[PDB]
Amino acid sequence: SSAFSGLKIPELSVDPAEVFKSDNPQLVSVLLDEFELQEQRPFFSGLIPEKQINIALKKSPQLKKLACHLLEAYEINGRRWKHADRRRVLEKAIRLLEKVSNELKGDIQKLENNVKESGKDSEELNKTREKHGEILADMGRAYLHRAKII
Amino acid sequence: QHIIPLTITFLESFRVIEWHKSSDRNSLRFLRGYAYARWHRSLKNNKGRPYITGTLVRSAIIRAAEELLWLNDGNYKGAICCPGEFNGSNAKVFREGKARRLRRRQTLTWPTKCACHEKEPCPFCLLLGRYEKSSKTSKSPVLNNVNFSNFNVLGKEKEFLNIEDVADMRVVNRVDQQSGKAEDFFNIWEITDGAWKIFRGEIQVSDKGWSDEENFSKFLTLLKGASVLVDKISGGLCYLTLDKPELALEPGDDASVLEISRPPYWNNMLNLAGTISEAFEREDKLVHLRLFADTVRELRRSDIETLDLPKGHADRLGKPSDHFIWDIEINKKVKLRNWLFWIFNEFRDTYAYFDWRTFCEALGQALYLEAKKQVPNQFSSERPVGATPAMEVKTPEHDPGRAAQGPRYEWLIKGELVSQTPFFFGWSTEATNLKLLAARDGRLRLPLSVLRGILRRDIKVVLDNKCRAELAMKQPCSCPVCNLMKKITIRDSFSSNYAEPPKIRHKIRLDPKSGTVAKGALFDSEVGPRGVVFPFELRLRSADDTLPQALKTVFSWWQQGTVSFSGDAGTGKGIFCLRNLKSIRWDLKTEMDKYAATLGGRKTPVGKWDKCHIPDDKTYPWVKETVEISVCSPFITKDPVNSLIDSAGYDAICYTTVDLEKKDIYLLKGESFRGMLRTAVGRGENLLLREHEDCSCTLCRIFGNEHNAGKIRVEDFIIQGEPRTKLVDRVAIDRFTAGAKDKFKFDAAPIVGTPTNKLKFRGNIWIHRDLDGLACESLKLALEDIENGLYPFGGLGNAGFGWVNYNPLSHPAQEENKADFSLTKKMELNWSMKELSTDKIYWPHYFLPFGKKVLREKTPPSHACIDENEDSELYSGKIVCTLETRTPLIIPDSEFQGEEHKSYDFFNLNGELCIPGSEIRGMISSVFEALTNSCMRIFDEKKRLSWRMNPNKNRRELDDFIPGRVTNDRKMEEMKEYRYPFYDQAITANDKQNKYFDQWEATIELTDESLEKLKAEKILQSVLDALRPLTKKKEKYKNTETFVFDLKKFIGKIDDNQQMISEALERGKVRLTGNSLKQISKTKKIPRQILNQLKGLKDNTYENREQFISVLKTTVRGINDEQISLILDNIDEDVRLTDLSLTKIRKAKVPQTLVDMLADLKKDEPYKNEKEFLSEFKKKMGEIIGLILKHAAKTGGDVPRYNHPTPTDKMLLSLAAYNRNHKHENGKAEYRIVKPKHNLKVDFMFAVTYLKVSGPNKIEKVKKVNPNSVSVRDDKNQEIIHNGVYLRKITVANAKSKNKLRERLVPEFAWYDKSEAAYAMTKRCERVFVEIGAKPIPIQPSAREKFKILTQEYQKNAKQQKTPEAFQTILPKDGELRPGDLVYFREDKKTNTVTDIIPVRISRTVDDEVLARKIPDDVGDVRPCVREILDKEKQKEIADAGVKEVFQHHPDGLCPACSLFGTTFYKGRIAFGFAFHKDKDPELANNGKHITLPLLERPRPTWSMPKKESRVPGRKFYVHHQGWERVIKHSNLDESDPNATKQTVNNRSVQAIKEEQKFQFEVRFENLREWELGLLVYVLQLEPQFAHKLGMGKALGFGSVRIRVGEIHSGPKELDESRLVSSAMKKMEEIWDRDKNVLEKLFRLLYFNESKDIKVRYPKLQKEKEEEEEESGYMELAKEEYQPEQRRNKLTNPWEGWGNIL
RNA sequence: UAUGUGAUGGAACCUCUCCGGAUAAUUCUAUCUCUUCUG
Ligand SMILES: [Zn+2]
Ligand SMILES: [Zn+2]
Ligand SMILES: [Zn+2]
Ligand SMILES: [Zn+2]
Repeated sequence: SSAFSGLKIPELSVDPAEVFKSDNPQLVSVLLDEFELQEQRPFFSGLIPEKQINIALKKSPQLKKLACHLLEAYEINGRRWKHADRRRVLEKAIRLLEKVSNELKGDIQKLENNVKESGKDSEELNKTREKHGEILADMGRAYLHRAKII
Repeated sequence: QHIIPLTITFLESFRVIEWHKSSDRNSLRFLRGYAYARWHRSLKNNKGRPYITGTLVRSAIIRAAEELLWLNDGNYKGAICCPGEFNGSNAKVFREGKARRLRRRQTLTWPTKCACHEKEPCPFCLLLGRYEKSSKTSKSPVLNNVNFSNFNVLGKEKEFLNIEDVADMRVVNRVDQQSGKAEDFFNIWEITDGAWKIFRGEIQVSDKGWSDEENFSKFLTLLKGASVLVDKISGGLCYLTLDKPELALEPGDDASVLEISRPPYWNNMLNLAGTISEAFEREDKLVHLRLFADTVRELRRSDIETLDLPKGHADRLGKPSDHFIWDIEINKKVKLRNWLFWIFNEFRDTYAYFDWRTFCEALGQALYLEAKKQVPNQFSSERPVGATPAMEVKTPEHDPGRAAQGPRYEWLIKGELVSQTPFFFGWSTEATNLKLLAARDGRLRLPLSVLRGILRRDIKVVLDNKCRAELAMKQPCSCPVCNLMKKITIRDSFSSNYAEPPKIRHKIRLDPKSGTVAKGALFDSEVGPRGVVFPFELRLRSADDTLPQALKTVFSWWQQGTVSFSGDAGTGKGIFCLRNLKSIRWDLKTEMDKYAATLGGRKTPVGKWDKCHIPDDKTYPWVKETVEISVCSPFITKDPVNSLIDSAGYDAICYTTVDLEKKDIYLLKGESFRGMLRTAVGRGENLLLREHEDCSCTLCRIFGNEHNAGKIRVEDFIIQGEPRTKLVDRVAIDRFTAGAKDKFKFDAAPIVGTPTNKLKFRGNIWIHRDLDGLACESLKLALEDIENGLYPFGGLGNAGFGWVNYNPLSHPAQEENKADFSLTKKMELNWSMKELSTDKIYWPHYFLPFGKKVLREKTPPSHACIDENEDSELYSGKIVCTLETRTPLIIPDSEFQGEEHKSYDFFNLNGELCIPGSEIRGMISSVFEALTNSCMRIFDEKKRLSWRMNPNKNRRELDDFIPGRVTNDRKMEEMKEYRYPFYDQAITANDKQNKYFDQWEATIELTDESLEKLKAEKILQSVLDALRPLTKKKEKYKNTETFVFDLKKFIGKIDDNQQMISEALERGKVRLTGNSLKQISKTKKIPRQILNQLKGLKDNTYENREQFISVLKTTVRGINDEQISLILDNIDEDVRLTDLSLTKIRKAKVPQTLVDMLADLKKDEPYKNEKEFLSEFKKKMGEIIGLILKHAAKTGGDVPRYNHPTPTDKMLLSLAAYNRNHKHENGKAEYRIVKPKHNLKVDFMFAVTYLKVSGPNKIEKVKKVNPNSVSVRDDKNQEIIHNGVYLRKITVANAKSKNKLRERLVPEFAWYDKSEAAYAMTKRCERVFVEIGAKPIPIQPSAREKFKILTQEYQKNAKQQKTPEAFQTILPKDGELRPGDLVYFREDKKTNTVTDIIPVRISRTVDDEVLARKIPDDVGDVRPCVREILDKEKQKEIADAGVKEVFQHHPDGLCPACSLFGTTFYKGRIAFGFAFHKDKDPELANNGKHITLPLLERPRPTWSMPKKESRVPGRKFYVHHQGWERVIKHSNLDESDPNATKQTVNNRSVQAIKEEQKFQFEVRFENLREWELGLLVYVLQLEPQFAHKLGMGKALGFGSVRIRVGEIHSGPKELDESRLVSSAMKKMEEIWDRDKNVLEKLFRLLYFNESKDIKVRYPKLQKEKEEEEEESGYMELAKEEYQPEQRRNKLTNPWEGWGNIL
């Protein structure tokens, strides 16, 4: 549904392989290391190391799409799921949200020292800080959502 | 007033609360810990010292006085007292607050005696001061009868320091006691320094208090008694001493926050960590950063005084190499070993109180932070539970009341707690994740909180209570547990016999589906040793004459050591024992003086003690059972961090612990046994993959889950006896070129274990008494499975290490064969049975071509399930095998006896010969990909070939001479032009020496019998007549040219008389020729229109010259006639010989011999042109001259041709110019021509001393020839002058007339011998490049990489060929390219760039593509399943992006060989064991004597790959023969015989086993499909016709063995051979698809040859001596039979010889 | 650096869950080396 199309359902955060059909290594790289891979046998596969256009060298723009996709699932289809399912969706979203913020905040200090000799140009800072503030908006929503359940 | 000083002396430690602002003095953090010491903070510097307020001391004195007066019925030596009030009041915690201080305990009562009122207060009321009525009064200026001042540190009244410099912060928790998990925690501060212990204050009494002498005496007596009974203040154990009663700033309450003082030199450590990380990423070894971050702490433990870090593995014979980590270059410092020492020395010099331990700790923390910042995915990280600190306090709402029960007896108990098992007390600070807590001076610490918690847990178990203490409730909790812990005092303890740093333990989490670790599963912790002594002190003050029964029961349990004290009790830690128990009882009602003498033993040690019984008790809730397991194979368990510091240099070393009561102890950690038990239970019950959140299954009950605890404790398993280690070597063998890929020698030190001499393991397992039946049955089943031998101990289990219940010699051998079937017959393989011929010599090895189809699978069978028939049936069992040798076998050991010639013994395990399983595994696997057409499991896909440029070959060479530019961008490069140079000559002197250099020997002469010999050749009589002057000349010649010239002049030169010969020759017809206009169009005189007009009458044959002249004069008109005459120069005119022409020639007074040759050259046919006739005459003259010279003098010296007196030689030899040479800037030289100016390439550089144009300069040596002769003896020297003449024939470059090899005189240098048998050198002239105006050209990046590989190739080849270092040709470079290096550049059109860089004109080509993509395109992908991206230069992009686990692996899955045997990520499903012998010492070949093997050399890849377009031939295989007898006979021979083998350093001496010697071994497998089992059985047991090949010296015929399969133990499951055979046939038909060529070739390579008449050898490069001596020689074979183009054949065809027997 | 008719903080185990695993035959023959002068 105009998404990664690898997760079986937001109710059970699983992906039954078949993610290598996508072309972007970023999509494949992330889907293998925070979701259980289903099946009862090990899965071995890969891509052809000839993919052009590079890999964009960043993770944050990718798993940020997980945050919006997971949060909207609760706000649309979260009432039918059980208590264990409700906690799993929110807890997973918080874990991925803070990782991006940690990377962005660490970039902020190392750049705030650099911007002093760059003619106080905050154009790059504004784009990054807005995303950091946008994550903090999701940070408040996630914790508040779980506090209502408990 | 009167002052009575007080003294508070702490014994071990106390607690402190930090500083708070005045507005924040009523918060939760302050009300909690209100009874602790406070911290000061001044305005000037924000620093202060702790102090004790007087209110705590007043409260303690009041409590002690209350107890004393209750115990004595209100009469303490005449001090009659009344109870008081203890109610009302307006006490406040702080003046600027409303917290209110109120009681919570019950006050004691006594009967009232005497009269007490306001006028005459009683001593108790005088101390209390209840009649002052402080209500509604501030009392700031109001006096006080009794006042308590503050208490400060004695001797440190004015000393500031800081909070972090005096105290340390610990986090302490609370345990649920139902599930052993934390619920609440908070923070504390503690002071353990010995200086900050004594506190001194004073009590001030006003004049009103001192009413008279008796009142003051009573007050002093009561105060003294109360001070005696005071026990604890501010959370510590103390005693109070009362002195004699005789005598006469701001806190900065504004807004300010400051914390996180960090530590000194933290920035320096961070910079060091950054530098180390930068170096590691520079050398791309970031996968060892965590290993280094733990190795630094290992160095912390390992001391600096005797430190010796390891080195390389000593490659070649005796030269150590560089360690992969310890020899990392860092900022032009090659040795990290020296860099670390220098950094530590600098740090020690710069800072004070700095030692090795602190530096290592800080560096380890810095590197850990750097690794976590840069190298992510190196560790696991969700921690939801274990948070929410809780502190609660509640002021009472009612009056607590009063009681009437108080203490009457006091007990003191001493003892010792000794750790019989490693312990762990976690230390965690809110602001190296876990570390063992210890004092600041290094002493290990056992806190009192842990002891009290353990005691209350045990007493609650005894009493069967369910108390949780509910933090702060409205009323005291009561109940016996708290009622007894309200009266127990426990002292803080420290280790007495240990102060060294603790060890480090590691744990991992496996992945059940793959059998390997997870992505980031790696944990570490600090662990204390075993044998540490801790003092024990207990104090019980209660109104009973005997100890409570619960305490006696707990002490009985502790005396047996049946409970755990430390944290990690799951893996059997923290077991302590109580010994030397003593006690004493005091009666405070009648023996007050005896008690007060020693203050309960906390001031003076107690004199007399009484022994306590503590009989026994068996009520404890744990059950102990012993476990014994015998291991029947060498045992290895890796300790990667320890192996990086041991000076032995071993790659893998075992784990060891320490014991304080006694040396290294070898063991298997209890964590490993717990993991094995859990895995066995999960596999048996299929619970290894179920989600374990609120599960309550068997696995979640025996071992617990995240939210619960475990019911089992596993202790360590200690080896009993005196174990010994051994060195075991390993290597990886390439499948294309059989032989080690590179220096992959792998070392290990396993404990030697044999079925006859087993290793015994002893350990304990503790299980709770509340475990249900099913869990116990599962545990028993798992223990039985482990004891049966289903799980090996430690690593390397697939190679036969650590096998349980392995006795292969119990079976009565494997006679014949069972379950035998023929794969060749059922698959209709022709096999080409053929017949062999004795008269040919065959190759020792061939190549097997690759297949077409590789069958891969995405999902192999998993490991987490014992049996799941999802797609097919899975079996598991063992196979019995037997091995015997058809030819002698060589398995060298790791120990040798010698220094120059190393002799070797057979492999053995402490005097018992055996065969390792690695060899069998390797050979079986190789045969497996041979059959199933799998991938190449070991393959050097990362390697580029070089080859060598041929001197001549459509252009042979098109390289230009160029020089590097200045210090600009390295891309630019400028062309140049080359000329001759000096600095390489022989001698410089006058012409006399040059003319005397000749005349060594070989002077040509003329003798009379030459004429007689010529007369037999039917030579012309005129030739003899003309040679008679030559006969009588009596002249000796030395050059061929002068002799030929003299012969021509004396006999007669046709060229001298050419004009009249041409004039007298008959002139005939004239015809047009296209070649005339083709080679006459150079001149512009003739127009193209004239050419077209002449071509119009094409192919016009005229009668004679007259007709052609007339046609030329008539057809061509109206133009100048000079071009008409010039056209006649190249016309084709016929030549005819007539008698009249000969007569006219004779009349011209020409020599008669010319006419004689003319007559002998009579030809009826007319010549095409005069030039043809002249060429024929020249050819005849040359033939006659050669025939004459063939009968020259017989000096036998091959008279040299005229070379030496040439002007070129004179100008080259005269100009030495050894000195006056400069290697910088433009040169100053001139072109000194030898009085002849013809063209370029003929000049020299005179170096000053035309236009005088010069630039640059070069300096290098040249090639060294190989020829055996004695010219001038001499020896090597730095003079580099030539001393020699003659030797060998120089091949001519191009030709003036004819191109042919010809002998010439050449200078040479003396042989280096002063095999040191044929050495020479030819260099005569050197090169220099002059500057030219050429635009710089960018250089491709790959050129420098090619140059580095080329330079490494020269260094390796020079080291291999043993050439002298002084005269190494070509001076290269240390690294990169410098702005000014002079190298030859090669340019093509391309994109106006340079692609390749070479140092001289003739060098190694170096390829452009890697070996990984040289497999033929008509063959399926045979690259390894686990791929490497580095085939291109894009691995850096992937590393930066981090997407490395996705681009790996073939996109289709795993090949059958990698599935069955395992890959790096998967685990193998077949295990090969050790092969033993029935007798300890089997018979040895050669009567037990050592065999001197010949020299063995490395395989050369550039023999099946001659050209750049060559493809990989295939796998390499060895044939069977009987060449070992020749090797044995050549050894054991007398030295005088030249056919013997010498004992050089490159040779080796080994021992071999005779034939028909039997060995037995077993193969264990699990989760195998039936087709895999059938194929494995067939591979192990081939047809009786064939045999295997094992061991060393395969090319010499050593190591033919045969394996017989005896039985298959598939377990309870039923198995039949028909199904196995059918499945194997189906799989083979699916794979090969009715293809037999490769199969027939493979079965031809495996045929066994027993005939003694078949000889296989090597071509033995080059052939010497006369006669034939075989066609031996790699060059001569390449010339005629094999050839480079066809060499991709006759090598893939098995059993093909190269030459016949002479 | 404390306020006097009222201090169970000795009123609280940094605890709990995790096989330092997994891959690899101690082996093995064909060249090495660049400037020669018109032959
Ligand atoms: Zn009184
Ligand atoms: Zn209680
Ligand atoms: Zn479970
Ligand atoms: Zn494979």
